[PDB]
Amino acid sequence: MGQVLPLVTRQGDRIAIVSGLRTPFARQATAFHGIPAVDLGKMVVGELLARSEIPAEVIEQLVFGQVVQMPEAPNIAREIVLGTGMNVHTDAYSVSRACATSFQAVANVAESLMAGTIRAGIAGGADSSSVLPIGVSKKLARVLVDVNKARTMSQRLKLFSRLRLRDLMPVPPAVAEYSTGLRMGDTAEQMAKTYGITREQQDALAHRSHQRAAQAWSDGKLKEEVMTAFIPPYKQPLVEDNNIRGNSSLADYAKLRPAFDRKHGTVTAANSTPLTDGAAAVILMTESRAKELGLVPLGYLRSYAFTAIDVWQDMLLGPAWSTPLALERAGLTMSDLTLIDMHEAFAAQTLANIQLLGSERFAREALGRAHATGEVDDSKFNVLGGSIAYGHPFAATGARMITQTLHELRRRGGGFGLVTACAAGGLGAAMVLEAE
Amino acid sequence: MGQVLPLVTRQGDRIAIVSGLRTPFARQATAFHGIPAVDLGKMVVGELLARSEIPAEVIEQLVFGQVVQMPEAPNIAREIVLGTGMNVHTDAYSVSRACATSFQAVANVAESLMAGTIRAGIAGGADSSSVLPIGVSKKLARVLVDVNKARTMSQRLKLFSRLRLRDLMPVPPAVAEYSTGLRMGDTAEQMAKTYGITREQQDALAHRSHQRAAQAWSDGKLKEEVMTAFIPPYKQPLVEDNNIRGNSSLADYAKLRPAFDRKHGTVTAANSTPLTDGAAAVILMTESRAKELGLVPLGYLRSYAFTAIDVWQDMLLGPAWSTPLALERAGLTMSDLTLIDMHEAFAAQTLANIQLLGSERFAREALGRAHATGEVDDSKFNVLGGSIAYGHPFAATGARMITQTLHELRRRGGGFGLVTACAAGGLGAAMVLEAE
Amino acid sequence: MEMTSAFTLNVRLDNIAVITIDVPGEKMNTLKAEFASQVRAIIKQLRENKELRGVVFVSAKPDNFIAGADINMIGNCKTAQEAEALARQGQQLMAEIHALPIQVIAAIHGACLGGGLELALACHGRVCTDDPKTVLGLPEVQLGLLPGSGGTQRLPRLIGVSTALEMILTGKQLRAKQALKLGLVDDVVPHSILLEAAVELAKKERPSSRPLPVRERILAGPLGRALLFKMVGKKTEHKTQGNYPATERILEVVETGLAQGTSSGYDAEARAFGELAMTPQSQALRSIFFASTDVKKDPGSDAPPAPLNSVGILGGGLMGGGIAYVTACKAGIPVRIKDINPQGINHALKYSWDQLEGKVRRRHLKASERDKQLALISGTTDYRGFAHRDLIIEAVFENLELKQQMVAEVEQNCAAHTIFASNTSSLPIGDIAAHATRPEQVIGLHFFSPVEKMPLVEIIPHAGTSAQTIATTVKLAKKQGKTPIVVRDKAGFYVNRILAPYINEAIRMLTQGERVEHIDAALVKFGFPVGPIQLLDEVGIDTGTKIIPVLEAAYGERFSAPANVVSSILNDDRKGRKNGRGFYLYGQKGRKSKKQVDPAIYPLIGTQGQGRISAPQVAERCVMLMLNEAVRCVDEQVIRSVRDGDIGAVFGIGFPPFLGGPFRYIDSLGAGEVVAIMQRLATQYGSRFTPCERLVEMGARGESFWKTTA
Repeated sequence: MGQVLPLVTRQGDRIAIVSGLRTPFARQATAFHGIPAVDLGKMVVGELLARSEIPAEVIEQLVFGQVVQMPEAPNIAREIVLGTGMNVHTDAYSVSRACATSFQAVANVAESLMAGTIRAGIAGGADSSSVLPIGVSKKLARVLVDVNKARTMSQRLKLFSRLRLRDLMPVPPAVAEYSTGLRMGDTAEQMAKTYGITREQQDALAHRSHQRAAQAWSDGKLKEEVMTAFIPPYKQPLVEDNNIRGNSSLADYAKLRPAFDRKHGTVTAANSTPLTDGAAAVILMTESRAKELGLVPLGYLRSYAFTAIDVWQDMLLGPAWSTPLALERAGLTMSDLTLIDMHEAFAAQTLANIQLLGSERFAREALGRAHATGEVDDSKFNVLGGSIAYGHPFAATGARMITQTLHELRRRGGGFGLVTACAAGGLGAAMVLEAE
Repeated sequence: MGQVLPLVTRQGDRIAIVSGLRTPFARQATAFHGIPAVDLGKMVVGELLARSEIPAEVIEQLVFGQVVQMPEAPNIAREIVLGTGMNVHTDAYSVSRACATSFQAVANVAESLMAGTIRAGIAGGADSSSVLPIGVSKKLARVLVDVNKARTMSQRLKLFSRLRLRDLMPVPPAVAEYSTGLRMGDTAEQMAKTYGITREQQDALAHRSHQRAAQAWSDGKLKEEVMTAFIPPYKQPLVEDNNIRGNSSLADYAKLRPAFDRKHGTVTAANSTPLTDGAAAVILMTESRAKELGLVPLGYLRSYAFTAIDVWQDMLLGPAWSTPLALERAGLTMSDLTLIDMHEAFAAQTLANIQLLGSERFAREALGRAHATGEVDDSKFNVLGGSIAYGHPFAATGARMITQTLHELRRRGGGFGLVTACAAGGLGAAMVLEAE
Repeated sequence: MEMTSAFTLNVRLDNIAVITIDVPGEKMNTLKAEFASQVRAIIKQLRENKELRGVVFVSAKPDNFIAGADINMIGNCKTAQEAEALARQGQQLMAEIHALPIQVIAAIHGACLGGGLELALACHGRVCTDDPKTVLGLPEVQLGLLPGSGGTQRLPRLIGVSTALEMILTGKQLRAKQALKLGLVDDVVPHSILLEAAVELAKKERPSSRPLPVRERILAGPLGRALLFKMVGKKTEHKTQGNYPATERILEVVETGLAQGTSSGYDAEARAFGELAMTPQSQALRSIFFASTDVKKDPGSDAPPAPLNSVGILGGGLMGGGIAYVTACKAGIPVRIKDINPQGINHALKYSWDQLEGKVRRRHLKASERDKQLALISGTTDYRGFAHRDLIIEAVFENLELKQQMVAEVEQNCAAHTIFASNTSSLPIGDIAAHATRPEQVIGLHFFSPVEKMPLVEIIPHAGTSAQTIATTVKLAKKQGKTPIVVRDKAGFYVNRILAPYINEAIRMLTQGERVEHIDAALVKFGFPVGPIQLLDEVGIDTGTKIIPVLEAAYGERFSAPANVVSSILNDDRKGRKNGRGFYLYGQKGRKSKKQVDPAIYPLIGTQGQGRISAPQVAERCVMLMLNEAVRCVDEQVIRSVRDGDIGAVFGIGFPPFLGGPFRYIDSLGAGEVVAIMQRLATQYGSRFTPCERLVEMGARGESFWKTTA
């Protein structure tokens, strides 16, 4: 039986996506310096409702996730409601799923309102690589846990005797997988060594995206969904992402030493997303409620998929696994797709995906499917540039694809957009857009 | 069905709940000292899986969460899949919601099960109050960011030239609300002051909470929910909860100083729940899946409710607000409710809740309902005592008391129990159990 | 009964008696002679059935513990003896209550003002609720009156004189936290347990342990008291200039209370209260206070207003931020700014940031409160979200065609029920409206120099203006904590209309070789704060000319300003503080002196010869022009009410309050005598001093101004 998942409520009303907005991104240690992601989330949502001009009492639930979780506020989602003028009775709680939090954040909200518990929901995500919650060593932590529970004053000095010169040094954060110890590019590099990804073609897509990227601001189409940041110093507002360098040469890309595998690696800073800071959020709210209160939804939702696979090898193939699941749930075809989009985590992993998406054998045996997913048409593939351009604010990466996709499909006929993204820990996520 | 909503899946099969496990709760220093929260889940889940006739491949998604969070492994549930011997293709996933993470994670699995996305899953939460993360001063966090991004050695000495004052010692964690500055027990004093609850009106409920529970261990009625903790040192295995003190007289701990007010503090430490260590996991998986693999469900579910209220005055009424929603969603009545139980985080407050539960005025105006939700029967209320005894692990207390409820309802041979818990930030939950 | 005996007593089951304070007249718990009368009956009844733990006092009203002593009966007093005896009966009654040997508790909730503190000083145990609404204060020096009943000498007895005296001289509001910190109130408790917490303290018997002062206030009487008294008196005379009574009298009554005993202070307090009750400045302040209450109680428009929840601001900048800062921080209403330049958005947001930043820099407000207050501020450059703004205010340039452009776009790009407010300075409101779909929803809000300084604004409707629009406007300004006054839609409106002659003749005299010291001292000594030239420095010489050209176009040469001075200053740009390079330069060495004067301005100005006459001659001529114009505007009734006219001049411009306002002053000056004064100056100087037609009409007949004034 065709495993199709009709995403409609008990009443049969389908799920609507009225609007959303993205905070403009800045590099690490840039205009978003010393700005907690909570503040970035606060400003965007308050403006978003102001831009949405809809009553706040309509919103019935909001969920916000965070990459690089911060200690002071465990559930930052509730903090936003307290931080903003949002009604307190709004059921705010936080989640965490790798870099696919945005995909996760909408999913649990959508199914909840698909079950019919609520009528209006808010999903969003943000991260700030400029600010780091750097902590002390584990051994020093246990000692401090011991000293506060210590009862005798003379006990503390003996309890403080165990010390080392390296104990005082704070531990820098790491990006390599906890259970694997390999960085994300390390997974891409071996796949680049596996399926064959030369740096020149890895650099070529970076040129293609960058030219598409600067042209986008040159065209200025990414204006109605991107805010202009205002900073408490109020020296000057920010309008555009600093990361996009659309005036570049492919030769310039080739003049970088490989980062991870400095011997045979075909990935550099040029063909890898850098650490950027930003925020984004999207309103999730059913078509019946939208029609009841009179709004036009910026498209709809058709289907979605999530997948977990092995972390040791082929860890960034998640969308390839998730894509047939999303397509089968959507009951659609790769041909039945106006635009196709995937998160450009690395140039090495990306080209392998299109190769593997068209790989008949792999889908035949690894997925067990009858046929391969198909060949990715570059014309509809990442029309507005991609992640090798804007940057990687982690959580906001999902929404930034969503906004452009709905607008681009709004710029065209209804059609069907495709949004997919890989994640650490062998996690895959996929989603299918209607856009009417 | 204007208030009652079915909780039956798309296929017409009711939602079964199966036997679960609780790590025996231990105080923050007596036992589980130095034990993280992640491994606590590893043993309880590993033994819970090796407790019933289900193989590991049956489970399809496990959702955990922790109120106290570690910077490493933001999705702790992934390491649960990875660290244990488990299907590496199970949808590992983590959430965060203070004092009700267990309830929300249970809801997440259920709503995932509502559409039929997941047919077998584990919902739970991990909590360890011996491995508290200790962060550095916030001023010495961007300097660390700056020195990490520092280029020349001359800039670092200029950057380090500013270090002075009390930036050296770390910042201890605080229980006070981030935007309210309330220590979560000071707000209990004022409610007792607001609603006039005597320290001797309480401190006997604490006795009857300490009682009926030391009997439960003596009767061993709660043996089937709790494993025998094994410590990696293996100095001794732990089976009975150490926090419980169901032997002191009601007048034995009434001779204690006030906790917060210290001037009118009708509540103290003895009549407040103490923080302990533990974890819980319950097999959530539908009726048809249970039936077809041959496993008896540990009861069923009728309805549930989650509610948020303004955290400025009497914010711990969440269960009181949540309760009528759970009953109306179940289409049931407080009278038609065999056995109830409470999170019993503090003396008073709940006494105010039952006072407010039976208070016709409050539901008349605060909830708009034509009638109060009604009073409670003490015999049907904390039959086995409760949190004033066993302990309060944030992510573990939730799942614990449903497991004790169902088996006691099994000892009562049916009926409809009720489980409620209050959460910080004006958050509350209610859920209606059907033990067939 | 209990209506007359507002101190309804009740002995509980224990040995504690509770006394309520519920005057049936109004929610304010005021003091009446009957209340002073029946309390003697109650205290005698309290003497009955002795041998009890103690007594307590309660607010018994959710708003205030006690309003204070009524002044209408004080105004009914005639001579010193009535006021002296009135103090004496107050002096004796407080000590009589203080004469009790048992513990007396004043459990106070809400406002406790005026005579309540005197009562509070009598009670041995004082406890107050924790609500921000409660406060302690002696508000009578602001009225030009001393509250002499024993507390004026018990408070310096109770608390160090270093703070007691400034309290008397600067009668203000004290937080419960502050009072407990210095020890005025024994303890602070929540309102729910306010009554019960007093019970155990009342049962606790005779805490015979008087807290010691700072030990630096023991100088009262011995060496130091005169040094303190000399320093405060000299500083006060340096401050108040001596034209305000009830300042030296405090120093006398405090000294005799301190250095000569409580009885010596008692008799002086009675005597000083008597001689001072009829001081002309006293009823001047009392009458001024009356109109302030009247306008506060005034609802403005008689039509019911409309709900107000969202407001829009067109344009931005420092001037735009002033409305934005107040609307969020004071009114607490969402506001949207539409400056096309983000810098205009950036500037206005920066301004409101700086305004709130200093508050937190003083630790006056929490950092989260700033974020909470910053939440009400929203800026953009489009009309999105403006579709649901009930009111819109323009902070844009005063181009008329642009103004009619502004009304069209806001009408096109907002709601239909919404009303519009115009912050104009020159253009008439109906002229501004001209072609408008709903001109009745267009209202004129003449704002001023930084609005957070002066709370006065002008309400300027035009031919077509819905009364509800005013009603919304009147409620809004009051909801903004401001002073709305309906001003006839006339050229110059009211304030700037009458302000032009002020600096006009001043420049005319200044052109005739007047020095900075003579012109400055003349006006400031005559109860006018901030002299003209420094006023022009701060308001801006560029704005100093304002729109005075239309004044000649509207009302002839009467507003004509002398030439070759505005020209001589516009060319060599000297705008005061707008350019910073006014004739009062800043950045002087030490920065602890008066704003220095340029020597080069005098050649730049005509500076004809040398200065002549005296400060009164300058003062008398300057003032009468406002008077000649103040009667002029009310002659055509630019202002609806005489008290409304008087209150605006005395409060907005800075007319000497001790003169009671110009209408009081002309009533104080009486009749054609002042009219006769202003023809001789016309003859000796020029025809700018022509009398007003009503001014002779009222002056010659001896007509009064404050209704039945004379």
